[PDB]
Amino acid sequence: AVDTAEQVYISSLALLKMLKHGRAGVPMEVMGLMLGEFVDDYTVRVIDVFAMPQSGTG
Amino acid sequence: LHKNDIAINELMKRYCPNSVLVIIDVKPKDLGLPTEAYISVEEVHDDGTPTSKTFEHVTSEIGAEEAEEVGVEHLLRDIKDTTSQRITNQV
Amino acid sequence: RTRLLDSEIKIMKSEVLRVTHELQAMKDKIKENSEKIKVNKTLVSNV
Amino acid sequence: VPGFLQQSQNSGPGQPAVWHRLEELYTKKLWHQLTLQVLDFVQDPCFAQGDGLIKLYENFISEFEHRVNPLSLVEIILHVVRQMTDPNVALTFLEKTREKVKSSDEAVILCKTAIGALKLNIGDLQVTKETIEDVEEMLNNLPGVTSVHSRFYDLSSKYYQTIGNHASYYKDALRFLGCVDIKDLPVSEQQERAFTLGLAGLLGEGVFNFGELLMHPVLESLRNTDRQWLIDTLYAFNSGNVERFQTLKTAWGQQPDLAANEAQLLRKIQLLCLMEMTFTRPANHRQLTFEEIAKSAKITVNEVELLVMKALSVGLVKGSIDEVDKRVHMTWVQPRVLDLQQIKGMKDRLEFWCTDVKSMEMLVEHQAHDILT
Amino acid sequence: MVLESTMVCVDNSEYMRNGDFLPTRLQAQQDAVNIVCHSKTRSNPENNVGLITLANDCEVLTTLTPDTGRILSKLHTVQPKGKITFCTGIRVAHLALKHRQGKNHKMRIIAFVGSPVEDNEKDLVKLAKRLKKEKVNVDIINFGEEEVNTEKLTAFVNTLNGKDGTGSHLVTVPPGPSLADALISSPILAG
Repeated sequence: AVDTAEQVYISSLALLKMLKHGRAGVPMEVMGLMLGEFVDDYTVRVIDVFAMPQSGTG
Repeated sequence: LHKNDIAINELMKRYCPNSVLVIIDVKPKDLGLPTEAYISVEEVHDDGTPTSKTFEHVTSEIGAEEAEEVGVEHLLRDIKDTTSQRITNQV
Repeated sequence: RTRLLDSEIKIMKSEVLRVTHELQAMKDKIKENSEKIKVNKTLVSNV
Repeated sequence: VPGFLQQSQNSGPGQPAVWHRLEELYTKKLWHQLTLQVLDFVQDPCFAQGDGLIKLYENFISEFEHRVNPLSLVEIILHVVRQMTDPNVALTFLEKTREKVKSSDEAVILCKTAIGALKLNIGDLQVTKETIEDVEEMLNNLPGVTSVHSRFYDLSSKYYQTIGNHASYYKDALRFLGCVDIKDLPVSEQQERAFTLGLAGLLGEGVFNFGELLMHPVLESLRNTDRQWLIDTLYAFNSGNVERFQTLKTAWGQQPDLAANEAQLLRKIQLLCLMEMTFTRPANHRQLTFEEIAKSAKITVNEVELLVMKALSVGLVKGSIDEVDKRVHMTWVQPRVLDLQQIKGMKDRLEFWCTDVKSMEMLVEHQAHDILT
Repeated sequence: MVLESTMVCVDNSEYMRNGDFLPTRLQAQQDAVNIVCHSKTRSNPENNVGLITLANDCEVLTTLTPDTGRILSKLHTVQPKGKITFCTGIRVAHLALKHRQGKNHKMRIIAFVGSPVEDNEKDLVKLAKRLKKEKVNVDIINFGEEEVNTEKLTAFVNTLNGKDGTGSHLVTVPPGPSLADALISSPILAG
């Protein structure tokens, strides 16, 4: 029953990574895997984001 | 500084032909600009002893290559386009 | 024959250089040529 | 070959105090303390007979030892040259030992500086420029040896004595003064070198700030027992004109190579008197009259113009000299070398600047105080 | 097998260049690094044996890694000319062995010394009781030659450890006519 008024504790550095890679990637879309913590239920936290390999994906 | 900086930068000199070490600021309290860069230098003396490599002040400045302030600006929530002169003067 | 040791060192260096060429060529070519084929396979135009 | 030093073992009285040990060194087969035994046969006063015979065993070292740096082999040919007294076979022998004795270290520099050191029997200016230049072609990488830089001074100073740049002895003497900073030989020979250093930097002129590094200790500790007015005439070109007996005592005592360009020396008293007269007075009237120039610079009215156009060619002061009033105008100059009393008493300008531009900053801000806003 | 991160130093200083046993001592130090690295290649594939130098700096060239062949290529032209130091190898090995990933191994050191090395009596006694306080057992080796009545490494052996010690021992080496596998065979037993 995760039905709540939930939250995400982002990390601005990961925001920087996202803008860095999508800003000047291929004209297509990019996708990767998070690195944070399922800290709680009614919120969550994020800290880290790695860059992704360039394998033809979506 | 400490004593190793030179040896460290010269070890890594193989990687970058002009390798840099930067005295980085962990507490922004400066009057002006934070951390600056120091490239390999050959500046021994008029004496001209065996070449010291204490890396000189290789000037630089805060380059914002791209805006990307879609979030960065979205973080400031403090300032405007200061149409401020007095601030500059006192500083 | 003292130069034989240096020659063996240089030959091991040449072997490592051939293996590095093998990496940078074939391993990276997996990715590069695979993307080229994708463009070719997954989906005609004028100069 | 063990029998070689069995027959050449005894080399004097008390010399078997190292030769009864040498007859067990090569049985122990070692080469560190035998490299040091080459250096010790240099250290104990050998009259060049054990090395002049063991040179075939030095060839044998090149044959089957094949690990030790040829430092001691270059040493031993330049110490067999006392038995030899002929370098023309030693040159081909030394480049032979260059190309047949291997190491990972910098060997071309020690080889070509030893060729420069024994080049004095050649009749210079023919091969000096080529291989002496090759030495600094291979000096950029790492001068870690830096006794090769001392021998590089010595070939560069005989290369100064190949005539043509008469104050390159001053920069080359900086290479001597920092080849090894500790002067590693007694005071007398190098204080006569400081004597002739003052002379050979004095009379020739490629340098223009000649009164500069006189404060350096390794030369003034040599000067403290020199003749007691060479110090003072170097001070007459350090301070710069106002020691009349000294800027004339260069014309009184020191005669060789004097009268060719003591007119240029008294040109430099004027070049240095300009920076004197516009530094020692910080104050204005920087449209100075020609009067102090023509009085204390030993120059005339028709030659103050040349006195400052030659300084325009020099390029340390570029005055906009008045010629309706004949006034010698002061613009920007190259100031001094050291005023340690004014490095301490520059507070009347520095702290002056600091607290007064600070106070007037506070005053501008204090009159525009409550528009802080 | 016994759990340790046995650290090997290369004796690449000025006194490993003569021709007294073999015509080289690089064979002695180099085949000793060979036998210890193949022992930690066969012994357990989770160790970390790369290299450390004593000549004038502590240059960690490659990773303190399970494999060995890159380091065995670096032993070729090991460059034995420099300043030997018995104090810096153990200390940078202590911090490098506090930079370990697979927390499976303790701290062991072999320090190839071919010289009357430069280390104070206060320096050796402080290093040795810091390795008492920091739980390290070192297998102390002399290659090349050391000056007779050795003072530094033997007293490091003396005051090195306790409370399960049994690592600190030293073989002294003479500069005689012998061979290089008999100059690693005398320290292969008891480092």
